Amino acid sequence: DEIASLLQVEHLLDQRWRIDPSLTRISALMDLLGSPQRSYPSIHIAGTNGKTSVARMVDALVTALHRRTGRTTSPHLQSPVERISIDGKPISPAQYVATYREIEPLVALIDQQSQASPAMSKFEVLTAMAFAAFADAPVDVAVVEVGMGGRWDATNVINAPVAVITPISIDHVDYLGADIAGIAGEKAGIITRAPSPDTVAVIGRQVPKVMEVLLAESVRADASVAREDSEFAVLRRQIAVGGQVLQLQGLGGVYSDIYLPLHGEHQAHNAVLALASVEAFFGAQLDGDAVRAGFAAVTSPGRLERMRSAPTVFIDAAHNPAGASALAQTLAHEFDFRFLVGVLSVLGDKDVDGILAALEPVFDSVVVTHNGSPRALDVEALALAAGERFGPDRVRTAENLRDAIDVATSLVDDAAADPDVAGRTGIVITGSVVTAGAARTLFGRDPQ
Ligand SMILES: Nc1ncnc2c1ncn2[C@@H]1O[C@H](COP(=O)(O)OP(=O)(O)O)[C@@H](O)[C@H]1O
Ligand SMILES: [Co+2]
Ligand SMILES: [Co+2]
Ligand SMILES: [Co+2]
Ligand SMILES: [Co+2]
Ligand SMILES: [Mg+2]
Repeated sequence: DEIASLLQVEHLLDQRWRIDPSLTRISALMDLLGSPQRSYPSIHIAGTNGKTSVARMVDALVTALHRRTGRTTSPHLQSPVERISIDGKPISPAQYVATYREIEPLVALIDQQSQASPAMSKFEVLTAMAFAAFADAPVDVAVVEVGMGGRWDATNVINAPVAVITPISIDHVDYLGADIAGIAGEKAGIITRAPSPDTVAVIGRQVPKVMEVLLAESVRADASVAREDSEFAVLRRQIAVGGQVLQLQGLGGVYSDIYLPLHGEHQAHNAVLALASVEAFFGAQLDGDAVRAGFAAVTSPGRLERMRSAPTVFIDAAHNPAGASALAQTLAHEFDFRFLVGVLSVLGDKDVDGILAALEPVFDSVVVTHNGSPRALDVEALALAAGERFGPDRVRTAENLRDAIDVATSLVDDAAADPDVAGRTGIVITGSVVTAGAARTLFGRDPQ
């Protein structure tokens, strides 16, 4: 019945689905709520890739330093409870429902005042729920991931003392040409002038035109800036059983023998970015044992996460060229597979061709399918896209994800039976958050 109540809430929220760049609705709602989102400090995270992983690393580090955290991330993989976490764990379905019920009369009032002056969007309501729940807990620090962009995102009502910008590239596609400067500018909108110490902008690796824009906006916000490879850096990294071992230069010095239980060079970069952000937040050197303990406790469900071995099955949320490239490089560099089959479903607003082109060098073949989202590309369209990069001989189709996994499985069994192929095989389920999340539920894992 807890689960059932949660389903009732989601059914309503899903009926909501216009933009409000002035942040009028969510600002009004926060006023009615008593401005809960101003009653704790936040670390605020924007960018194209690594936002969620960095958010979870920040949470882990702040928790290892023994402050009580709240964390809001998006999208969710399996259950919307994942979007609001306290003390490093999703809240329960009962708490999620109680949070919605407690703000609902004020949400209804904004919905009505708005339509008498558009309803509030589902993201606006989720964001208000996270902020209310953080004040209900209460937390010492909130870690807040942008839903989309930054400047006009519903989370952008917090004036965060630390703003973090992870690597920026293309993800959502409106045009063939890219306004990388306009893209950078929107995300920079979370770097705000402090009322207090000046805001700190902590910036991961960027292309030059992006960096220029971010530095300009940091100047407009009076923000201090820390940049990867100038103020902090990954110094050394070794692959290790279960992940990797790092030596990081943070803002307060060198931290050594950091074991991070996640695969991928990109996760090393997300780690040092998270470290510099937590250092900035506390004014850092941080206790090195607490930094080692926080990193060791990091999870990032659905980011190159292994569901089993013999055969190995990975799930990965990659849904843009930069992420599919990080995934392909990790599979090639940190493992020794003799045969890999991809199981793929991708949403229609992504750079599908860029995703396939990054994965073609590592997937011996691919099974394309539909992950159940209304926004997913249909199987026939994805099959043709795949065919253009893989050749039709390396492409198969399946009506749904469970079928697609069964197809991949028989391909990997055949490879295993093929003396000059794999007589060290794996299946990689990717292409979307929804694809990764649905697969995670098929493999029976609880939301994290
Ligand atoms: N720094 C990074 N660079 C490139 N790809 C990344 C990075 N961090 C994560 N990824 C890839 O992007 C996917 C989504 O990662 P996540 O940490 O959820 O980012 P976001 O919250 O920005 O969407 C991951 O599965 C992984 O493939
Ligand atoms: Co995310
Ligand atoms: Co669009
Ligand atoms: Co010690
Ligand atoms: Co053979
Ligand atoms: Mg994305």
